[PDB]
Amino acid sequence: SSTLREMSLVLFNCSSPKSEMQRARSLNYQDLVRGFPEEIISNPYNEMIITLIDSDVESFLVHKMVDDLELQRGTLSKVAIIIAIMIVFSNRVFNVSKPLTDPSFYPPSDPKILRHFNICCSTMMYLSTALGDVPSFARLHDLYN
Amino acid sequence: YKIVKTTRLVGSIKDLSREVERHLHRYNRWITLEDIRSRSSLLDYSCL
Repeated sequence: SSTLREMSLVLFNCSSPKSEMQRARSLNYQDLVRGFPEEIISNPYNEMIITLIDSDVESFLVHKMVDDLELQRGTLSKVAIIIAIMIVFSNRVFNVSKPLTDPSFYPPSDPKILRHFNICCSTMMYLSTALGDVPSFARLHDLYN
Repeated sequence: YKIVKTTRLVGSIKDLSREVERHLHRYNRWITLEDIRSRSSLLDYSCL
């Protein structure tokens, strides 16, 4: 039981979200990519466009989006464009600005809802981590759990 | 992450807001952020 107590004191699951956020902000990219070649890194842009077209988004629009994302320089503008992908996704589905002239509301399937929720909360969690906001991180952990 | 190879980002939150607004005027041409706050619950956690 004594070692069990010490394990319940440190097991990375009952620890604070402050600690988990600090870990995820601590580790770097170079320490995890270096040594490997430039081949195992799948083209993230291809996967992005693939998942988006899987979510029934306009191919022209998403292609232009991903091309601008590739071409642009600056971590700030890139994450801003990411949030733009997020809002245009959540507007193509769940059409807000459309006045919805008809009275019939046909919501989408639960799979599409889960896809939407996961992408949204993941993007926002990564952003909060980049900005370091513990109550928002706790709230998002609550949403997931 | 493979797109943005840097976590622990830093910069003005205002700049993010204005940049997102500009890119949105470019891409969608319809929506803004005041049509979003307290109506979609997307940016109800960050300060943007």
